[PDB]
Amino acid sequence: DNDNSSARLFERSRIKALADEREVVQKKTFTKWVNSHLARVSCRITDLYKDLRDGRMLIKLLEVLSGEMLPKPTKGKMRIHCLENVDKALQFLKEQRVHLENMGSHDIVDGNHRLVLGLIWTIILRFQIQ
Amino acid sequence: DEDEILGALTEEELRTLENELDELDNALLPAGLRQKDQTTKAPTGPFKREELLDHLEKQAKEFKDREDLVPYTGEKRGKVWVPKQKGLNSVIKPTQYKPVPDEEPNATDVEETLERIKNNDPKLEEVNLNNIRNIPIPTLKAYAEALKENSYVKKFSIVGTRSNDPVAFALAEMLKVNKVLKTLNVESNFISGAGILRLVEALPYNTSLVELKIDNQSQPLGNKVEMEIVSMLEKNATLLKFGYHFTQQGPRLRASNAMMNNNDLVRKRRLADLTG
Amino acid sequence: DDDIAALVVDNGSGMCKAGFAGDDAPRAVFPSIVGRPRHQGVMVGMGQKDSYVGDEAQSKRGILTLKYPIEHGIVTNWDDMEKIWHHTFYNELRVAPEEHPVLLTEAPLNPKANREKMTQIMFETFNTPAMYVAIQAVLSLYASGRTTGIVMDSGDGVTHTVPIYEGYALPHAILRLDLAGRDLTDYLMKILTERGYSFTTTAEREIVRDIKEKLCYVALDFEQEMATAASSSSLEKSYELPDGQVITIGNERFRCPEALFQPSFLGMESCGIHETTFNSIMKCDVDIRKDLYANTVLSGGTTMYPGIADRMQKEITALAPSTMKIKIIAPPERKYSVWIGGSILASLSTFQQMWISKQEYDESGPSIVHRKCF
Amino acid sequence: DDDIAALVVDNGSGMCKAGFAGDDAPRAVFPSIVGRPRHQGVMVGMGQKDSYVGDEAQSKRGILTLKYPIEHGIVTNWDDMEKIWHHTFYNELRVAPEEHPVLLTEAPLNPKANREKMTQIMFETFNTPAMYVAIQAVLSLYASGRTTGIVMDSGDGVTHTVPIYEGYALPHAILRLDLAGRDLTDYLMKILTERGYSFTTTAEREIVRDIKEKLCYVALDFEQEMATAASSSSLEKSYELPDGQVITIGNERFRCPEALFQPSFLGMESCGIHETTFNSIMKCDVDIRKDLYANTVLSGGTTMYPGIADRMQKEITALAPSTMKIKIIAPPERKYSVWIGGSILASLSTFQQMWISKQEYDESGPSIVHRKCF
Amino acid sequence: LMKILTERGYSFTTTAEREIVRDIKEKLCYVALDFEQEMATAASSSSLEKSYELPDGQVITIGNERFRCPEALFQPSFLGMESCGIHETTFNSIMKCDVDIRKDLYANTVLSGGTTMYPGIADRMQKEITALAPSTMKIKIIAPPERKYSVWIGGSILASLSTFQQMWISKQEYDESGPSIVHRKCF
Amino acid sequence: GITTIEAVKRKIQVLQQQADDAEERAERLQREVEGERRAREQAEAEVA
Amino acid sequence: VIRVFIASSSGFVAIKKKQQDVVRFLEANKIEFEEVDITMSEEQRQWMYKNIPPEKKPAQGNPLPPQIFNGDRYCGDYDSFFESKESNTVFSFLGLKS
Amino acid sequence: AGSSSLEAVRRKIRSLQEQADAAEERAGTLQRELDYERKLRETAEADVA
Ligand SMILES: Nc1ncnc2c1ncn2[C@@H]1O[C@H](COP(=O)(O)OP(=O)(O)O)[C@@H](O)[C@H]1O
Ligand SMILES: Nc1ncnc2c1ncn2[C@@H]1O[C@H](COP(=O)(O)OP(=O)(O)O)[C@@H](O)[C@H]1O
Repeated sequence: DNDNSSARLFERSRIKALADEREVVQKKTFTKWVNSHLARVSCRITDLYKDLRDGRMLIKLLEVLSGEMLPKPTKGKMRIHCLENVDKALQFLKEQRVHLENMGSHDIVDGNHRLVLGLIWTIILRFQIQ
Repeated sequence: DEDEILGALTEEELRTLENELDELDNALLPAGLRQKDQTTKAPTGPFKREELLDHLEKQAKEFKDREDLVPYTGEKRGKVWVPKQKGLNSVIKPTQYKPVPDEEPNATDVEETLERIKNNDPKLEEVNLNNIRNIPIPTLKAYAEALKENSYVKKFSIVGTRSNDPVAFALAEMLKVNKVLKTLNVESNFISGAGILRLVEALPYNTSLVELKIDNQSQPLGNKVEMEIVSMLEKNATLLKFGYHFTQQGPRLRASNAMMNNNDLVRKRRLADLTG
Repeated sequence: DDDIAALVVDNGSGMCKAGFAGDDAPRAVFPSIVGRPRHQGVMVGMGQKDSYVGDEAQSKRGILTLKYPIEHGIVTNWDDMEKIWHHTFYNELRVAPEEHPVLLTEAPLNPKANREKMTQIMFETFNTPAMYVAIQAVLSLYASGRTTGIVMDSGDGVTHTVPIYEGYALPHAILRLDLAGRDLTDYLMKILTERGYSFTTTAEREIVRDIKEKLCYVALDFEQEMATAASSSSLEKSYELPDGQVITIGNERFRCPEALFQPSFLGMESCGIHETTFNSIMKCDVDIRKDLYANTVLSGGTTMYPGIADRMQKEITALAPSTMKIKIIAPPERKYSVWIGGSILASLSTFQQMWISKQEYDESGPSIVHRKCF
Repeated sequence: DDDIAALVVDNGSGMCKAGFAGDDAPRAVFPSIVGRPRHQGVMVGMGQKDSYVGDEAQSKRGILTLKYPIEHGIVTNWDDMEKIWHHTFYNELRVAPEEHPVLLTEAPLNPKANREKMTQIMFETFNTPAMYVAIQAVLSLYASGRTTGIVMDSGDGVTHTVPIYEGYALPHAILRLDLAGRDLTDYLMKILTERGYSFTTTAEREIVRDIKEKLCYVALDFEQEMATAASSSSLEKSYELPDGQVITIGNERFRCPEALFQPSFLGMESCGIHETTFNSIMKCDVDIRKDLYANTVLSGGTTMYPGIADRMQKEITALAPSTMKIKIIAPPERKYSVWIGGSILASLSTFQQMWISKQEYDESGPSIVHRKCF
Repeated sequence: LMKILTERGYSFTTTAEREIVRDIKEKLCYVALDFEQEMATAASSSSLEKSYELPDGQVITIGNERFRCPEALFQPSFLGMESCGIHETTFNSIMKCDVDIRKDLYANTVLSGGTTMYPGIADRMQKEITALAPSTMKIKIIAPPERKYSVWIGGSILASLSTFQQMWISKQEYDESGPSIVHRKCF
Repeated sequence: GITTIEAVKRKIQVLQQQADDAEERAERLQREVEGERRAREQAEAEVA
Repeated sequence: VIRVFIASSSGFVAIKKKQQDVVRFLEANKIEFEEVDITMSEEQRQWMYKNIPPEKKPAQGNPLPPQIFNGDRYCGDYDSFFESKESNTVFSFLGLKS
Repeated sequence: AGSSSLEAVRRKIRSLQEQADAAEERAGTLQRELDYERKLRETAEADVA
C-alpha cells in the first residue's frame, strides 16, 4: 500500500502547508486591523486566538465600530460567563443583519482557528464602519 | 484587591490557611487514620442507657425558649386559582400462576462428609453443599485441601454458601492437583474478580474438568477480568461447558467460538475412533 | 415410519412454545426465565436445587432474581438456554428427544455462530436423529396461507420485516429494528415512576409487564387522545397489585405503545414501525410493490395491542400513493402463527428432503446448517 | 437592583440551606426537623408552641419526637414543610417573600404532584412574584465549572446520576437509586446493637448521625480491613457521649459506608453506586463516553466520607476498558455545591426569561411548571 | 460493510456509528486478486484477522470481512443489483467506441476517485480487462498515487489556461438569458 | 500579621511561578514544533 | 413466635422501608421471628385479612402489608410499632417478657 | 460555607493551580508530538538520500 502512503504523504504535507501559509499570514494581517480600532480604548491584542476567548474585548470591538451602546458584560471567571459574554456579541451581530453560521459561543471559547478567523473576516467585510 | 480580601479574613484564620496550605488532605496517610479523634478520654463503663436518657431529658428541660419574631398563623396571602368551568368498570386482577410444593431442606452432615472425603471412600460419588446454614470458610478450605487426594468424587457444588476469595484461592490450588472432578459449581457466591481469575488460571494445567459455572456473582467481573478469562480459556481445550453471562460482546464471541472448537474436537475424535 | 412425529419448538425472547407437528395449537407455552437465589436472603424452603425454570420460577418471584437467556434475539447465556430446552423436553412434553426430529425458529439477521451452536447442542447433548432450522417470518407467512406478501414480526426481543413474492424472498429488503415489548416494559416503568408508583426489582418488572399486557391500547390519533385524557376522567382503569393496593394507569395507557410509532420517546435514532415497513417495501422492485401493499401480514405478541391495525393502515396509506390500496391482515390467532406455520412445514411430504441427518452432521461438523438451511 | 436578586433555597432531605443569589456561601443552614411533644401535658403545657422547628427543635431532644417532613425526596407532610419555609423566610433570613423571587431544587424522577404543590404553596401562601424549579444534579455541574460530564448526587434520602454532554442532557440515561444517608444511619444502629450499645429513639438517631459524620471512612480493600481490624486495635476510635460515657466504635467505622457499594448488607435488591454510574455511562452514545469517563463529578453530603473518591476510581477503572482514563472530581466544598449552583443560575442575565411570573401563574394554574421547567 | 458486520455480532445502526464503520472500511479493507482462494485461505487460518479499537475503547476483530466488502464493486449481485461490475462497465464502454480507436483506449485506462484506493484495485482491474480483451491488445492501467484529488487538480489546470478566459458564463449573459444558459455554454 | 502577609505573598508568587513556567514551556514547545513541522514538510516534498 | 406479614414486591417505597425497618429491629435485638410473604401465598393473606380487628382498618381498601403477630394473637401494624418504639414499650407490644 | 470571601479565595487558588496543571499536561503532549515529527523528518531525509 505504498501508493496509499504516498497519498497520505501528499495530504499530510502539501495541503496542510498550503493551509498554514494563508492562516498565519491572514492572522498577522487581522491583528493590525483589530489593534488599530482597539487603540482608541486602552486595549491591545498580543495573540488573536487567546485574547478573544473571554469575550469582553469582542464586545469592546463591536462597541467601538458601531459607536452604539452594547449590553453590559457579565462579570465572572467561569467558563459559562465567557460563553454568555461571547453570546452577547454574537446576538448583537445577528440583530445587525450580519450573517453567520456554524458560529457558537463554545466555538469562540474553545479557540477554533478557522471560526475565529472567519468571524474577524466577516466583521471586516459585511459590518458597516459608519 | 486579594490582599484586602485576606485582610478582611480573620488573622487566626490566616495562620490556619497557611498551615492548611502547608498540609496540602492527608493523601499519604491511610484512609482509616486520616480523620481526627473526637476526644482524648479513655472508654469508661458498660454504657448504662438510662443515665444517657435521663441526662438528655434533663438538658431538654433546662433550656431557654427562644422567642421567634414572626409566629405562624397559617394565613394565605395569594389569590386562589379557581379553574375555569365549561362488568365494564370491574377491577383487573393479576395472574396467580400455580403454587409450588416446598422442597425438602438439605440434610447432609458437614463433618461426616469431610471425614468420608478424607477416608477416600469408594461409595461417595457426588458432594452437594447447596443452601446450608453458616458454613465455616476454614471448613471450606479443609474441604478443598482434602478433596485434592480424593479420586472418587466427580461432582462438587457449593452454591449459596457465601464463599469468598480465599475459597476461590483454595479451589485454584485444587484444580491443578485433582484429575477426576468432572463438574464444579460456584454460582451465587461472593467471589470477586480476582478469585474468578485465579480459578480460570488453573484451567491450562488440568485436562479433566468439563464444566464450570460461575454465574450470578455479587459483583460484576469487569472488562480486564473477562479479557483474561477468554484468552486463557482459549488456552484450554478440554473444557466443554462454561456457564457465564458476558457483558462485553467481544469476549462473549471469543468464548463461544472457543467452546464450539472444543466440542468440535470432541466430535472429530469420535469420528476418528469410528473410522479406526 | 409415520409414527415418528417431529417436535416443533418456537423459541422467542419472552416465551417458549413447544408441541407435536400437525397439531392446531402448541401443547406447552411458558416464559423462558431462569431464576436464581438472592444474596440478601439465606433462602426459605429450597433444597439442593440451584435454580428454578419457567413457571415455577415465576411463582417464587419473591426469593429469586429472574434472568432472560435470550437477549435481543441473541442467546448470550447458553447454559441457561440448555436448561430451558431440558425443561421443555422432560417436564412439559415428557417425551424422549432421541426419537423425534426437532424443528426450531430463528431471527433473520443475527450472528452466524447461533445456528452452529444450536445444531451442535441438538446433535450432541440431546442426540436427536434429525433437525432443521427455519426462519420465523416465512413460517408466519405459511400460517397466513398465502405465498405473497410482506411479513411484519414484533416479538419480545426484536422487530423484523421481510418481503416474499411468489415464494422468493428478497434478502436486501429485509429490515431488523430493535424495538420490542421489553423496551416498552422499561418505558412503562419510567412513566409509572411519574405517577408515584415505583418498580425496580425484576419481579416488579414482571408485574409491570402483566399490567402492560392488559391495560395498554394503541390510539388511532395521539393528539385527540391526549386532549381527551386531559379533559375528562373517562380513560382511567384500575389494577390490583399482589400486595393488595389499587393503582390507576389513566393517561399512560396509550403512551406506552406509542413509542412503537415514535421511537424518539425512548431516545432512539431509528424510525417507527410504519416507516420501517414502507422502506422495506420501497427497497423492492417496482412492479411487485402492488402485491406487497395488499398483503401486509402482522405477527407476534407485541402486535396484539388493540387498535394497531387501524393506526398502521392509516400511516401506510398516508405514506403510500393515493391510487393504490392498502390491506392489513391481522389474524385473531396471530400470537402463535410462528409456531403454527412450523407445524405446517413439518407436515409437508417434500420437507422430508430437508431434514439434516445425523450422518451428515457427523461428516460435516456444525457447518452443515449454512449449506442446508436458509 | 432587582431587590437584591432572588433567594436560593436548597431543601435537602436531611438539612435545609438558604441564602441570597449572587452570594458565594449560604446564609442560613439548619436541619429540617419538626419536633413535637411526645405525650405529656405536664407542668402547664410544657412543649409550648408544639411545632418546634430547626436548631431550637434539636436543642430539646429529650422531651420531643423528631419528625422529618421530607421522606425519600418526597414531601409527606405539607403543613410541616410550610412551617419550615415560614421559619426560613421570617425567622432567619427575615426578608419579605413578596419582594424577592425564589429558586427551588428537586430530584429528577419524582411524582408530578410535588412540583404543582410547590408552585401552589409558593404562590398562594408566601405571595412570591416569581419562582423556578431546577434539578440538583444540574446545579452541581453548574457549581463544578464544567459543561460536560456525569454528575452524581447522593443526599440523605435519594441518590441519582445524570449525564450531560456539551450542555445537552440525555433523559434516557438518568438513574435514580434509593440508597442514601438514612439507610446508612439505620445500618449503623443495627450493627451497633449487637456490639452492646442500643439506640432506638430519634434522640439517639441524632447521636448516631453525629457518630457517623465524625468517625466513618470508606475502605479501599474490605477483606484487608477485616484482617487488620481483627488482628489489631489500631483502627479503633473513641467517641464521647454528651454525658461522659466514652465508647469505642472499632470495627463498625468502615462497615457502615460499605453498604453504599454492597447493598446486600442492607437487604435491598439493588446494584452498587459504582455500578449505577457505570450503567448510566454505558447507556449513552459511543462517541461521548470518553468525556463522561474523564469528567465524573461527585456531590452531596453522603460523598463526604474520606477515601470514597479513590475507591470509586478503582471500582470504575475495574469496570471500564483499560485504554481510557478515569477522572474522579471531588471538591472539598461539595456538600454545599448544589446551593452554589443556584447562586450561579439566578445571577445570569439570560436566566431572566425563565422565571414563572405570577401574572403567568394566575392564567394557567399549577400546571404551568411542567411546560416552564425542564 | 454494516450489514456484514452485523453477521459477526457487532451492531451499528445510528448515523454517528456509520462514520466509525466508514473509518473501519478505509483502514482495514483490500481487494483480493483471487476471491475464491482468499476465502479459502481466510477460512483455513487466522492470519488475515485484524483488530480495531472503537471510540469507547472496545476492541473488535474484522477477519473475513476485509475483502468481501470491496468485492461488491466487481460483483454487484452481492448488493441485490443485477448490473455488471466496474471492469465489465469499462469494457462495455470501450466496445461501444469505434473499431479504429479501441487500441489507444485499451492502452490509456485512467483510474480516479477516492473509491479506487483499496489496495489491489489496479492489479485486479488489469487482470479482468485482460481476460475480457483479445490477447494481442495489451492492457495498461494508469493510477496516480494522488488520484483522490485529481478531479480538483485538473480544475486548477483548467482555470489557468488562456483560452478558458473566453469560456466563462458572464453575469451579463446570465442576466440576458436566464438560468438556462448553462446548457448552451457547458458540455 | 506581618508573617501571615509574607506567607500569603510567598504562596502567591510560588503559584504564579509554576503558572508562568508552565505557560513558557508550552509556548516554547509550540513554536519549536511549528518550525519542526515546516522542516519536515520541506524535507518530504523532495521524496515526492 | 413473632410472625411478620410482608410483601416482597410492591409498588410503594414506604411499604418496603417499613418492612425492612421491622426486620432490622427484629434482627438487631436477637428476637425470635419468622416472615410470611402475602404475595407468594394467597391463603395466608386471606387469613391475615380476617385476623385484623375491624377497628384498625383503613377506610379505603385492603390493609397495609406490614403486620406483626405472635402465635395467632395480634400485636399491631407499623404505626403502633413506632409508638411503642419511641415510648420504650416494645417488649410489651410484641408480648415477649423483658 | 463560612463566608463568601473564603470560598472566593479557594476558587482563586483553584484557578491558579489548574492553569499550571493544564499547561503542564499540554506540554507533555507537545513534547511527544515533537519526537514523532523528528522521527518523520529523519526517515524522510534517509529516503531522499
Ligand atoms: N395480550 C397481549 N396484549 C399486549 N401485549 C402482549 C400480549 N401478550 C403478550 N404481549 C407482549 O408480547 C411479549 C411476548 O411476545 P411473544 O409472542 O412471546 O414473542 P416471542 O414468542 O417472539 O418471544 C410480552 O413481553 C408482552 O409484552
Ligand atoms: N462530615 C461528614 N462526614 C460524613 N458524612 C456526613 C458528613 N456530613 C454529612 N454527612 C452525611 O450526609 C447526610 C446529610 O446529607 P445532606 O447534604 O443533608 O443531604 P441533602 O442532599 O438531603 O441535603 C447525613 O445524614 C450524613 O449521613
